[PDB]
Amino acid sequence: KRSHKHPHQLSLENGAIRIYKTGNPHSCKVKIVPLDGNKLFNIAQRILDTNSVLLTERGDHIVWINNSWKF
Amino acid sequence: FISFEDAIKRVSKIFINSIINFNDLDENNFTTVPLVIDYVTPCALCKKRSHKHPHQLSLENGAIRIYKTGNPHSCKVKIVPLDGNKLFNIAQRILDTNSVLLTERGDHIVWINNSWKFNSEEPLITKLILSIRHQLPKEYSSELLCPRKRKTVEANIRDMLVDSVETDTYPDKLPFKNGVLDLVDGMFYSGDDAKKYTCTVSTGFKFDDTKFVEDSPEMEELMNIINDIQPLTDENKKNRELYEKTLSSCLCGATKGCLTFFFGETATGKSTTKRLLKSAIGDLFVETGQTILTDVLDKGPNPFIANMHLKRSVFCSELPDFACSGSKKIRSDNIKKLTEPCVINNRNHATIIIDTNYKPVFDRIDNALMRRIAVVRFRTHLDEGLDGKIQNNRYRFAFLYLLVKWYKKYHIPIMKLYPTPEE
Amino acid sequence: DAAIRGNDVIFVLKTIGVPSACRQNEDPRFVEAFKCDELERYIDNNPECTLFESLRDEEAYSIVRIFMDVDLDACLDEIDYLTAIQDFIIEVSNCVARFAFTECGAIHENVIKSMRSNFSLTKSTNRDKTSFHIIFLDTYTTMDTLIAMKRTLLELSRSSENPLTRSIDTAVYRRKTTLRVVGTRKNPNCDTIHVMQPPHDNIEDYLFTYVDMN
Repeated sequence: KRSHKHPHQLSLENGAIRIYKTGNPHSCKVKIVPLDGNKLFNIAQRILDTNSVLLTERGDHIVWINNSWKF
Repeated sequence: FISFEDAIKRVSKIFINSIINFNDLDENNFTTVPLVIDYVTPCALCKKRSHKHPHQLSLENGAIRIYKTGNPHSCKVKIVPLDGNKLFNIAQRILDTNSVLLTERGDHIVWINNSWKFNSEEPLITKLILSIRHQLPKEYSSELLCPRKRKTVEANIRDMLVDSVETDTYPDKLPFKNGVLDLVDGMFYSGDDAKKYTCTVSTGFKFDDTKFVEDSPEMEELMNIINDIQPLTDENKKNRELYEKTLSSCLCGATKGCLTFFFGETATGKSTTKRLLKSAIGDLFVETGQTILTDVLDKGPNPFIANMHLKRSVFCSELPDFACSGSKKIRSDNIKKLTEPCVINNRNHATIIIDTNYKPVFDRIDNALMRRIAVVRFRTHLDEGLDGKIQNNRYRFAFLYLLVKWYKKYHIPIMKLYPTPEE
Repeated sequence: DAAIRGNDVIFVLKTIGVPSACRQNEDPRFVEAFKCDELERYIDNNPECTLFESLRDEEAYSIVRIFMDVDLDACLDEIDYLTAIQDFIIEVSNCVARFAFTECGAIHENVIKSMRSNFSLTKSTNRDKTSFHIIFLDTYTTMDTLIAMKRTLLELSRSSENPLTRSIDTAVYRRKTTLRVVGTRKNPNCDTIHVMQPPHDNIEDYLFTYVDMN
C-alpha cells in the first residue's frame, strides 16, 4: 500500500503482541508475535547472538574459549 | 471419545477460578444447566472484572464451546476440541507443506534456506521443524521449543512417510546454489519458484542477471576470439555446426552414449576451450586422465567410478600416442561399458569429450564402435589478456548465452547427437 | 479435453424439496435456467423469491469450482475475524494442495498460487450468527474428487481448533448437491439473507457452476 495514512495500533492478548491498522482493518494485515517462550530457548538465543559457536563446511563445530578457536 | 471425567478436568483447567456448581454437573445435563464461577480473579478468556452472567457449554463436532450469556463481545469464545494428540496435528501440518521427502536411496531430503539438501548423519528434520514454526498457528509455535517434542514430531513424520520419490528428473534445467536456470528461454527461477525442481546439485556460485545481457563489448570480443578460433571458413562449414552442438550438448542432462574426439596439432587452443567451458560450468565439469580408459574399471577400486555421480561433463586430454610399441592401447570394452545409462545407482549424464593430438588405434573394431565415433577439428594457429579474463572469470554469462542460443538452434528440437562413422 | 465447452447457463431450483418426477420433466414452476443478466434481473424484480443453485446432469459435465461453507453461532469482533479467516485460508489451501499432489497427481505450488490468488466472501445479516460461503474462482474439479476430499476435510476440521475451521459443514459434498443463491431468502417467512463484499460486485463470481478458464 502507500504510507498507511491511517495510523497503526498495538494490543496484548494471551501473552501475544498484536498489530492492527486503525480505521479500516481490511486495508492492511493483522500481525501476531509471541512474547517470550521458553527460558532455555532464550538462553540459547543469547549465547548464539555472541557468535561464539560456528559450523564449518566440513561439519565441525568450533567454539571460542580462552582467546582461541578450538574443535 | 474420551471419558466425561477428563472433559470436566479440562474445562476446570481452562477456567482459572473455581466452580461452585460442579457437583450439579452430570453426563446427561452438561449442556443445559448454567455454571456459576466464583469471580475472585479475572477469567483467562477476557480480563475485565467480575462477570455478572453465567457461561454455557455446547457440544459440536466433538468439541466443547464456552459462550457467555448476554452480549457475546464481552467474553471471548473458547473451544476444547479434538480429544487426542496435538503433536500428530503438528506433524501432519509440517508434512502437508511437502518440505521433507523420501528417496529410493534410503535417505531423506529437506528443503531449507531455498535449497534441497540430504545428509544422513545430521538431524535435518529437527532443524526444519524449528525453522518452519512461524508458518504454524501461534499456539503451535510455543509447542516446538522443547527438543523432546521436536523428536516426537520427527518420529511421527518418519512413520507417516511410506511412498518414495525420485529426484533429478528434468534434464532441461541447470541448477545453481540460489536457484535454477532454464533452457527454454534463459530466465532464472529464484526462491520457492525453483522448489518444484527436485535438484540436489549446484554449480557453486550465484547467478546475476547484470552480466547476462547482450549489449556489451565483452561477448562481442568473445565472438572475435572464437572467430580467431573457428572462423566462418568453408573448411569449418561442416565443423562449426557439430562443434557448436557438442558444446551445447555439454549442458544437457540426459545420458550420453556417443563419444566425441577433437583432433589437432600443438599450440592450437584446444586446452584453452577446456578453460572456457570449465569457467562456464563450474564444479560439475570434471577432468580425467588416461589411467581409467585403458584399464578395466570393474576390477579393483576405482574412485572415478564413484566420482562421476551426477557429473555434468567429463574431459579427457593429454593422451600419449598409442602407436608406440609397448604402449598399452585403449580398451574399447571400457568405452562400451560407460556408454550405458548407469555404470549401482550410478546416475550418469556427464558428456564424454576428448582432446587428442594423435590418431586413435583400437584393438578390435566392429559396427558398434564406428556407430558412436564423432570427430571435430579446429582451424587456426597470441592474446594473453583473455587468459587473465578466464582466470578471474568475468566471461561466464557471455559464454553461456552462446551455449543457450546453440541449444535453441539444435537441442530444443530433439535430444540427439549425430556421430560420424567416417573416422 | 473440454476446451471450447465452458458452462455459462445458470440452473436453478425455485423450491427446496422438488419432486423427482417434476425435475425429470423440467417443471417450469420448480426448475428454470437463466443467464447472469437474466438471473440478476429476476432477483431484482422479485426480492421475496427463493432460488437455489444446483446442476442438472452430472453424467456429462461435472466441472465446478471448489466450495465450502462455515457457520459459527457466535459473533466475533473484526480483528479476530480477520485472523481467523486468514488461518482458515492457509490451512484449507495447504490441505487441498497436499491432497491434489498425493491423490490427484497435480503440482502443489500452482494450486496454492491459484487458490490464494482470488477468493470471495459473503456475510449474514444476523447479529448473533456468523455464516459465510467461500468459492475459489481459479480452481476447477469434478464431483468424485470432491467426495474423496470429503473425508480429508472432515479429519482436517476435527484436527484443527480455529473457531472458523471447526464449522466446516462436510455434508455439502454429496450427490445432487444444492446451495442457496446469495442475496436470496432461505425460508418464505425469514428475513435472514446473504450480502456481498466490496472486493466483488458481480454475481458471476458468486456462482460455482459458472466455468470460465483464463
